[PDB]
Amino acid sequence: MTEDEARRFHGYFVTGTLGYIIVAAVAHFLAWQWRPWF
Amino acid sequence: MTEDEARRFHGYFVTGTLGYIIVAAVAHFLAWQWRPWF
Amino acid sequence: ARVVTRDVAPSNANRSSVKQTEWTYALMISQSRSLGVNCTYCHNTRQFASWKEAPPARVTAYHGILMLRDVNQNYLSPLQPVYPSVRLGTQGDAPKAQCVTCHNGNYKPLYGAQMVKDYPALWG
Amino acid sequence: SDIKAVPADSYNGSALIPTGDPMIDGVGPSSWANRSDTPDMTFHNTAKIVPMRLDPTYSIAKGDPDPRGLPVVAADKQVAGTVIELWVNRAEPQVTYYEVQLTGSERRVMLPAGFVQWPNFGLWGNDKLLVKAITAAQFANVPALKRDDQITLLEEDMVCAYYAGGHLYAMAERSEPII
Amino acid sequence: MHRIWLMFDPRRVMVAMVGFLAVLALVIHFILLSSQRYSWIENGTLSAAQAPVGAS
Amino acid sequence: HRIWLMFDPRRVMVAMVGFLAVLALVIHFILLSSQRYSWIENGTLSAAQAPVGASAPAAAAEMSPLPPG
Amino acid sequence: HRIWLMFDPRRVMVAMVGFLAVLALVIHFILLSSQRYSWIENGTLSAAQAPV
Amino acid sequence: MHRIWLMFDPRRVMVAMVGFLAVLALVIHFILLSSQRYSWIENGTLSAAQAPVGAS
Amino acid sequence: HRIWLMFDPRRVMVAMVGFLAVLALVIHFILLSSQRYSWIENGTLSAAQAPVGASA
Amino acid sequence: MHRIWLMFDPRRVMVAMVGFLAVLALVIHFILLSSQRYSWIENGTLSAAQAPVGASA
Amino acid sequence: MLEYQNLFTRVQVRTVPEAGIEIDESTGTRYGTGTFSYLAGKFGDAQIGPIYLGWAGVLSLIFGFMAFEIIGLNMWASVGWDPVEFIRQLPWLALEPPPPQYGLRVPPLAQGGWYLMAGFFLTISILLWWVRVYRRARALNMGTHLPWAFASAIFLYSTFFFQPLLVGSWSEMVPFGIFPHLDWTSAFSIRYGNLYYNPFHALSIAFLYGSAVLFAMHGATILAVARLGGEREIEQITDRGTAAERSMLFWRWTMGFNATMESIHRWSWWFAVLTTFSGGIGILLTGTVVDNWYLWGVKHGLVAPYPAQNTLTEEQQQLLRGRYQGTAPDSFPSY
Amino acid sequence: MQYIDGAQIALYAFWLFFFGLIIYIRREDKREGYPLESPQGPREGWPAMPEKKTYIHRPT
Amino acid sequence: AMLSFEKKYRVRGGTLIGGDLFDFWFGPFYVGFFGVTTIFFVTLGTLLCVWGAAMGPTWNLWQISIAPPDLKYGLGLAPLREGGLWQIITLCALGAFGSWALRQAEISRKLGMGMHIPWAYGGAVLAYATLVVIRPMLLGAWGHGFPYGIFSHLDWVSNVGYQYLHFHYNPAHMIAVTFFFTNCLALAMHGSLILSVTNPKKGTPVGTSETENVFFRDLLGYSIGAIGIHRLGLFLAVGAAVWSAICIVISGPFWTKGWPEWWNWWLNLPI
Ligand SMILES: CCCCCCCCCCCCCC(=O)OC[C@H](COP(=O)(O)OCC(O)COP(=O)(O)OC[C@@H](COC(=O)CCCCCCCCCCCCC)OC(=O)CCCCCCCCCCCCC)OC(=O)CCCCCCCCCCCCC
Ligand SMILES: CCCCCCCCCCCCCC(=O)OC[C@H](COP(=O)(O)OCC(O)COP(=O)(O)OC[C@@H](COC(=O)CCCCCCCCCCCCC)OC(=O)CCCCCCCCCCCCC)OC(=O)CCCCCCCCCCCCC
Ligand code: BCL
Ligand code: BCL
Ligand SMILES: CC[C@H]1c2cc3[nH]c4c(c3C)C(=O)[C@H](C(=O)OC)c4c3nc(cc4[nH]c(cc(n2)[C@@H]1C)c(C(C)=O)c4C)[C@@H](C)[C@@H]3CCC(=O)OC/C=C(\C)CCC[C@H](C)CCC[C@H](C)CCCC(C)C
Ligand SMILES: COC(C)(C)C/C=C/C(C)=C/C=C/C(C=O)=C/C=C/C(C)=C/C=C/C=C(C)/C=C/C=C(\C)CC/C=C(C)/C=C/C=C(\C)C(=O)O
Ligand SMILES: COC(C)(C)C/C=C/C(C)=C/C=C/C(C=O)=C/C=C/C(C)=C/C=C/C=C(C)/C=C/C=C(\C)CC/C=C(C)/C=C/C=C(\C)C(=O)O
Ligand SMILES: COC(C)(C)C/C=C/C(C)=C/C=C/C(C=O)=C/C=C/C(C)=C/C=C/C=C(C)/C=C/C=C(\C)CC/C=C(C)/C=C/C=C(\C)C(=O)O
Ligand SMILES: COC(C)(C)C/C=C/C(C)=C/C=C/C(C=O)=C/C=C/C(C)=C/C=C/C=C(C)/C=C/C=C(\C)CC/C=C(C)/C=C/C=C(\C)C(=O)O
Ligand SMILES: COC(C)(C)C/C=C/C(C)=C/C=C/C(C)=C/C=C/C(C)=C/C=C\C=C(C)\C=C\C=C(C)\C=C\C=C(C)\C=C\CC(C)(C)OC
Ligand code: HEC
Ligand SMILES: [Fe+3]
Repeated sequence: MTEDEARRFHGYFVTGTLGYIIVAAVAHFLAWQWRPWF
Repeated sequence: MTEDEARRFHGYFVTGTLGYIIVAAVAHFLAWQWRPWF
Repeated sequence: ARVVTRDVAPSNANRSSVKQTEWTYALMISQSRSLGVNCTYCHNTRQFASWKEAPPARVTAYHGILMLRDVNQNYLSPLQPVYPSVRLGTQGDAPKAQCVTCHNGNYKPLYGAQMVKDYPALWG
Repeated sequence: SDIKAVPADSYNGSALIPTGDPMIDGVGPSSWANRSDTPDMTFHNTAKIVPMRLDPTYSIAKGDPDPRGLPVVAADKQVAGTVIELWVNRAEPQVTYYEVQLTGSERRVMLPAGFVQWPNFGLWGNDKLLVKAITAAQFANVPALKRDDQITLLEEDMVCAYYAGGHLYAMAERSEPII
Repeated sequence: MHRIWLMFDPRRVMVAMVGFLAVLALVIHFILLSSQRYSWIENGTLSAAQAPVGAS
Repeated sequence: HRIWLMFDPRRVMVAMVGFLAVLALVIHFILLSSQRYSWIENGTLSAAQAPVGASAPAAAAEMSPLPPG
Repeated sequence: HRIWLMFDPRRVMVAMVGFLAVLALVIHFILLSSQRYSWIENGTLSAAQAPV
Repeated sequence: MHRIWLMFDPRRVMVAMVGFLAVLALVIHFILLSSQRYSWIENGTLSAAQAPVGAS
Repeated sequence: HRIWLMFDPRRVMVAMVGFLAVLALVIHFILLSSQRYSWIENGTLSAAQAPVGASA
Repeated sequence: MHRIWLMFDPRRVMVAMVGFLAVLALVIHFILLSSQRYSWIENGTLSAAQAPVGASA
Repeated sequence: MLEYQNLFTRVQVRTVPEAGIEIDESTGTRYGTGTFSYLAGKFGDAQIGPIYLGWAGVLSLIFGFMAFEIIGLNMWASVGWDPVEFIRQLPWLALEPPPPQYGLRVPPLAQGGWYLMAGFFLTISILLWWVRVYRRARALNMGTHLPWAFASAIFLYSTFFFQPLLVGSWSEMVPFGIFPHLDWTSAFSIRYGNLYYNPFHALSIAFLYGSAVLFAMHGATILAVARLGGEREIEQITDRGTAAERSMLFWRWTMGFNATMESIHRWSWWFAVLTTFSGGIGILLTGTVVDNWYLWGVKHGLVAPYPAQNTLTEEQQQLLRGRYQGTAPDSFPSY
Repeated sequence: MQYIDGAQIALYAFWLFFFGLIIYIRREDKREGYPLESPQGPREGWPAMPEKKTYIHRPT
Repeated sequence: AMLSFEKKYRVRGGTLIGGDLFDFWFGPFYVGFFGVTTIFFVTLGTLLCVWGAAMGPTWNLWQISIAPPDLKYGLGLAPLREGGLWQIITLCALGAFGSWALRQAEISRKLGMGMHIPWAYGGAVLAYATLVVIRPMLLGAWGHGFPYGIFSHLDWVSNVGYQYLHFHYNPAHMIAVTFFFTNCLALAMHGSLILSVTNPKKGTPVGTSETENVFFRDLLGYSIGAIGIHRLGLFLAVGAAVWSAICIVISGPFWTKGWPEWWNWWLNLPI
């Protein structure tokens, strides 16, 4: 792995991380409407 | 590891550490608003 | 004090815990030590809940428990307001009796000595 | 008839009686397997069992007797020679063989460490080696090696088999019932 | 930021992260299942006002 | 900084992350077992209704049969 | 400073961090198990209402 | 009297000394903590007159 | 002073400090386990008020 | 598309699936046999109306 | 006198310590250089060599030490922080599970919360250690037999979590304590009607004794042919010598059948694994499928008859009836 | 059903697994010294001797 | 039928009793004088076990029980109905177990082997002899032995264990259990270790002795020897049986009260 290879992997990783967090944010908001925990 | 490599790691480590502590301080502010412990 | 299920399959009829079994185990350890005997004096330990496989003494032992509940509740405990403070416990209750009060570590009290037969005022 | 043994009688399941001297012909407890005629190698393609004189990084741990120059008492209670060099296992550091020079020298033989016992189980004075498997005379018929610095698995089996076979063939009494 | 992948192998980090997330998700789901308020398999049809609440 | 010359960052990061993981799990678990901060069951209560001063070593009965499952 | 020649700083600081972490955990645990300083439940009480 | 540092290694003495002192300090602190008179976590605010005394 | 030629001072010092330290802890712990000399609790009592064992 | 058999050995795969299918079939049959509604060895002659039903709450 | 029994080593060699076969060191490394123990070399190998530490090992140590600290601190608090009582009563001290009435809900911290937290950390530590064992095996290009042998023991360990969850209460869990976990063992056998009549329990007994028998037999066999070179089992497996032949022949003449130098280790592996596997199955079936193993054994013809030791009249049958155990009295009555 | 219960089913599944395992291990036991020599000819018990197994050695 | 390398090993000599009369092989088995003695005791003991089953109420394998005599017979030979049959079977078992050990010594002598196997087997025989000979003699009756039945002898173990109200608190029993548990763990480790080297990751060469020692040093920081593991396995397995014999022989002959009460000595140390 070179520095350019690390750059290319990092772009996919942050997008996959961001997509995971966003979908979890929708799941938490759906659960809040159903049964709020606060 | 060279001295320059240690310098580059230290800058990211310090910024990441302090930023993590600030995020935890905001979480403690939100918890205090909800149910204070003192 | 029963903790053993009378079925092959579990049901809601018995929901005893392991902790309650430990409690019964401690109580029966005390009972065994109060008479100088072991488990097998009253049980076939292959099935603790069986009375047919157990020696007759178990029946006797059960009656002892009942007798204690009649001696402690109706005679020893109500004597609370009569004793001086030095005779009571830290909660201010009257002294109570157990199996070792009569048995003192023997299968029979005083090794089965018979005395009350010569004292008609003592047997009702 | 390539095993040099004959059945006792004509009933099947009967035991074989060796024809010659079973120590050398390799019969019964003196039998050896036809292993490979190549030396065993360590993890780095070097001879596994070598004499100490080929590797001076090996030594004897403190508090352990140096068996070199010590007499070798055989089953006759007669000295059969003197230990002069140790053969060690380099894969797992341990003494594997002792090299014994005979009383009238003129030859050197190997002695596996498994047949070596020390006096008083090695608790009191360790001034000699006990070899209960072989007699002082049969030390001269131990098979030799092709080289003076490495030992192949084929000969390794032969030396061990020869010594182990002498618990039944060293003397006529050892192959007889006690009662 | 991307230089973290030179210090740490992405193959090892990704496998460890997936194992950590899978265990965390199972633990949180199981904790909610074992509780009274969020045992959704049995009482998931109750409204928010009907759901159990811990004692004051 | 010269501390990373003495300690390999690869080795320290794993120990640091593991320590934070254990500490965060310990605190979240302690709060879950308390009466005042058992947020999964009582998170909807206001600050006035939340339990106070409930150390109570024998807060609950120790000996009982299992619930009717 | 000459102590750092006698003792390896790497091993000293690892043993120092480990010792202090255990000590901090032990003290925080003792206070949590006590009645007066069970701050998770008692924290909002004033000093006069704290157990003695 | 400085010659003992040639008989005994100073580095090994300091480690053994610190280890023994740390263990001793913990034992004394915890012996007092478990006593009625010197709990000091529960009863530290009591005056010396109010502190418990063993029975005569 | 000729004992130190027959006996090695280094191991004698270690065995002497080890034995005395263990013996001191045993005596201190035996007294702490008794009633008359449980000084952590009853150390403020006078000699007249200190407990005395059972008599004949 | 048959090139999947060039990535997984047909002989090993079909033995694994035959074994897994047999275990699954036995597990399902034995779970039904242990139930109240589908203990067909004993109550298989009952009509659908007479078959046991779990408690309604 | 007696021959050399190959029980101890009198002459030990010393060389430079084995650093170790080169392995990938990106996520871990070897610590120490390798020392020699004179006492250990008498019995086995003398080298107290370097130990490998990586991600899984460090995380496992952290989690396991957290669990150990929680257990020890709760034990110490249970005696009032007395160090003398802590050492004196250490076998009897415990970290107890939650009360039964809480079911699977979170207990109070002083009444079972610490127990669940310590159990969680111990489980995480055990799983991380399994990962470490797997990585250590595959770093040296070895087969993964030890990881699955360890997984069997982990399965038995995890039945102590799954059975209480299947019956529906954390109170049924094993307390952390030397004498208390034996108390739990006894009470668990009593509660479910004489675990001797659990068939998988008997199977695990059979495999435990079989493990002892197999190790005694294999150890004696290898020590008996160690003078022929039998302790070098890899060589006797890839190139069968006279030691392997003599072992095979001894056991064939004694028993009528034998194993090889390789397959005897398969026997050993499977006996040791089946011990914990059958034990875990037996624990899983208890309290969920069968509630009284003696009555199950009577059902399936396992219980031998004895003459009756007592008989009861009908009024005795009604009177000797008892009550199932309930809650403890929360009041002190005045009579 | 009534007489058949889960413990019995699990026990018999374990019995089948154990018998299969014993067959496999007995097959592995016959990788050295086989086939047997008898006056009547070659002999193999049940299970039959498996195929020849070859190892792999490091290059020199 | 013989193994392909077996013929050259089948030689005379090595027996302790007898000559060429008892120096033959019956099939794969070697028959010595103690082979003949083994068959006599095995046949007599098994036939008397079958007779005991026929005297009892059932032919069910799990429920067959041949029980020892009553305690009132006190080291005598009871009537065969009343437990005397158990005593006869016990003598046959002792003779068969002893003959089996001596037959094993003859076989190892013929093969030029050590005597480890007979002595390792003697640990199991010692435990059995303690259960039915030594402890009953110390207690004064043969009726203290365990019955001969698959599940009947489990009932004896349960009741005897509860004769001391908690058998887990027996100090020798605690040690013996540790020996059994450690032996099983060590056997799993040893079996895995040999198999992992001999059957390595697919496509890689078979490992060496260095691979084992390196692996266990990487995992645990210490690697016992190739001979060390076999010494340890012998010690753990045999020591488990020896500590088992101690644990049962001290219950009754030496300690009669409950085992929890034995720990008074630890609680009453002067410190
Ligand atoms: C709950 C958690 C518990 C606790 C946790 C339990 C977990 C599971 C454990 C299962 C047993 C493991 C035994 C063992 O030795 O493991 C170490 C081995 C290491 O292998 P490796 O490191 O990957 O590589 C080493 C390998 O090269 C050599 O391995 P070794 O020889 O030592 O043993 C592996 C195999 C033997 O290998 C061969 O036979 C291959 C030889 C060449 C091909 C053979 C000819 C072609 C055949 C084609 C048709 C055949 C194709 C398969 O040994 C085994 O796998 C064990 C065999 C004995 C056990 C089974 C006996 C029969 C049982 C059924 C009886 C039914 C009734 C009659 O690791 C493995 O994974 C081995 C491969 C296992 C294959 C079977 C997997 C079954 C999974 C079942 C569940 C799957 C999800 C539903
Ligand atoms: C889990 C899967 C695997 C499960 C299975 C695991 C198996 C493990 C073992 C593997 C091998 C098994 C095969 C085997 O042993 O074969 C031996 C023999 C072939 O032998 P051979 O090679 O031809 O014999 C060589 C050699 O001995 C030649 O000597 P010779 O031919 O002169 O034989 C002389 C012997 C035999 O003469 C006899 O009278 C002995 C008869 C023994 C059987 C009948 C017993 C009842 C009558 C008793 C006699 C009555 C008066 C004549 O003479 C001897 O003295 C030889 C030694 C005998 C034992 C020592 C002396 C004892 C004296 C005291 C006790 C006396 C009896 C109470 O071949 C066969 O017998 C063929 C059949 C093999 C399969 C077994 C069949 C069993 C059927 C009945 C099953 C009953 C189940 C409950
Ligand atoms: C209350 C439950 C019901 C019932 C409900 C069902 C239902 C519903 C189904 C079955 C199925 C099957 N049941 Mg059922 N079954 C009952 C009672 C029985 C009894 C009995 C003693 O009473 C028996 C012996 C069977 C036996 C069977 C098998 C014939 C079959 C599963 C095959 C298999 O192993 O696939 C797993 C096997 C493998 C993975 C490997 C082997 C594959 C081979 C090819 C199987 C051949 C079987 C058959 C001929 C399939 C056609 C193959 C093609 C011709 C190539 N059932 C009761 C009355 N049973 C299933 C089925 O497939 O039926 C056809 C199914 O869907
Ligand atoms: C009165 C008591 C009961 C009884 C109750 C039980 C109960 C209850 C159980 C057993 C079980 C077992 N019993 Mg039983 N048992 C009795 C009588 C006997 C007798 C006898 C002489 O009569 C014998 C020989 C046995 C023997 C056995 C074993 C075969 C079996 C355990 C296997 C094993 O390896 O466990 C030891 C192995 C493990 C626990 C595996 C897991 C180990 C883990 C991975 C270790 C992690 C350690 C960690 C890293 C370090 C410590 C960390 C700190 C804690 C912080 N029992 C009687 C009838 N027995 C078990 C079983 O399987 O039953 C079916 C079981 O649960
Ligand atoms: C085949 C079944 C048998 C089995 C198998 C088995 N066990 C195994 C393995 C295998 C095949 C492994 O590979 C694995 C292993 O690595 O063994 C060396 C393991 C293992 N079996 C273990 C134990 C074990 N096995 C047991 C049983 C058995 N193991 C079965 C009989 C038992 C019993 C009888 O109860 C125990 C206790 C471990 C040695 C090990 C798994 C190690 C593990 O998971 O560790 C996790 C790490 C921690 C919990 C951290 C602990 C931290 C310390 C407690 C604190 C230290 C503080 C201070 C520095 C020192 C304090 C000293 C005091 C603690 C003394
Ligand atoms: C119940 O009470 C208790 C439980 C106790 C309470 C406690 C709660 C606690 C403490 C929670 C902790 C939460 C936590 C910790 O920080 C949570 C942290 C969460 C995080 C960070 C999640 C991150 C997820 C990231 C994902 C999914 C990324 C996926 C990326 C992908 C898929 C990229 C694919 C593309 C590639 C690979 C490119 C190909 C290769 C190419 C091109 C190449 O090579 O070129
Ligand atoms: C009962 O109650 C109880 C529970 C007991 C009470 C509790 C009490 C206790 C004892 C609490 C303890 C608290 C504690 C202890 O000190 C708390 C200490 C906390 C600490 C220190 C937190 C530090 C966090 C640091 C972080 C997150 C850093 C992240 C760094 C990042 C992201 C940068 C890395 C990326 C790089 C470098 C990429 C460039 C690479 C480059 C360029 C390259 O590679 O080249
Ligand atoms: C019921 O209660 C129970 C308990 C049962 C009843 C009990 C009963 C029993 C059995 C009691 C036994 C008591 C006992 C036995 O005799 C007690 C014996 C006590 C003794 C002997 C004590 C001696 C102590 C001496 C010490 C500490 C000396 C230290 C010396 C130092 C520090 C100086 C060294 C420094 C040097 C030299 C530097 C110069 C170096 C130089 C020049 C150089 O480097 O060269
Ligand atoms: C119920 O049972 C119960 C109640 C228990 C009842 C049972 C009771 C029983 C059985 C009692 C038995 C008692 C007993 C048996 O006889 C007791 C026997 C006691 C004896 C023999 C004690 C001997 C002590 C000797 C001493 C202290 C010697 C000191 C020597 C010194 C100091 C000189 C050192 C010189 C050195 C080092 C070098 C100088 C030379 C130099 C330098 C040079 O040479 O240069
Ligand atoms: C000064 O000294 C200090 C205090 C600093 C350190 C000293 C410590 C000492 C002396 C410690 C002593 C420890 C001892 C003696 C421990 C004894 C342990 C024994 C004998 C244990 C035996 C058995 C225990 C078992 C089998 C426990 C099993 C527990 C399990 C499987 C628990 C699982 C729990 C889980 C998975 C929890 C999950 C949490 C959630 C919330 C997800 O579910 C409830
Ligand atoms: C005679 C004095 C006995 C001794 C000795 C032992 N037990 Fe017992 N047992 C006895 C009685 C009278 C009862 C019933 C008491 C009641 O209030 O109902 C019992 C009961 C048990 C049980 C519960 C059985 C059930 O069906 O759940 C158990 C598990 C038990 N006993 C065990 C036990 C143990 C472990 C003993 C020695 C420590 C022991 N028993 C001795 C009478 C007597
Ligand atoms: Fe082996």
